Amino acid sequence: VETFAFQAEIAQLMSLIINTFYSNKEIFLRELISNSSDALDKIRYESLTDPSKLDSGKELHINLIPNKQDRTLTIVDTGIGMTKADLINNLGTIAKSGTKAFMEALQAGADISMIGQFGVGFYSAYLVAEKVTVITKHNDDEQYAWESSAGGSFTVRTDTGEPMGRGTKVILHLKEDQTEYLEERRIKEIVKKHSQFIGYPITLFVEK
Ligand SMILES: Cc1c2c(n3c1CCCN1CCC[C@@H]1CNc1cc-3ccc1C(N)=O)CC(C)(C)CC2=O
Repeated sequence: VETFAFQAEIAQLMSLIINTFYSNKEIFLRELISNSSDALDKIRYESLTDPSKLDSGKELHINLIPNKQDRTLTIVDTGIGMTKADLINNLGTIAKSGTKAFMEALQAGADISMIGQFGVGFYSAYLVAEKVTVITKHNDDEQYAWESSAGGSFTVRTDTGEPMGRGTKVILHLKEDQTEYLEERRIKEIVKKHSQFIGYPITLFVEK
């Protein structure tokens, strides 16, 4: 297990998201689904030039999996996935610029719900989650687990769990007062409202 410090700007962003009073938390799901959609777009495009990139799985979809016992909501996709370099360095480097712009926009009166316009919507996960675990598998790399409960650091390790083939799993360990997002009716409501035109099948798993 390797432990890393967040870019200073990203740490600041995470603290803002965790500490700011903002009741419209439901937008987190839209942002994560958007991330998945983008990842699916990417593997789909790449497969047009190199069909073998789908040897790791041809189905392009998104699964939403609530678990009341573990108090987790999991967003699963069969998108392009992320390499170790993506997880440790490269996405954070990109996120640095977006974070700065977002935090400046907020100071100018922008709304937290606009986070996606700045390319850092992933971090909206911390509106509802005390810990986020990201399991990911890219064609060119091994299966990794990224994890952070904020506080300025994150970890990355090779994943021992069951193989995914290709794609990403975002596991939200929900805050105690955010369990409404484990309810079928609530998730359906949010998907219908914010994600009705996503171009991939979204399957909401039922509990038990
Ligand atoms: C930015 C950013 C970040 C993450 N994703 C994106 C967003 C930017 C990177 N994204 C654009 C299209 C495909 C790539 C990789 N795919 C994903 C990226 C993100 C989230 C989900 C997925 C996912 N579900 O595949 C996650 C993490 C690296 C842990 C932290 C972070 O800064």
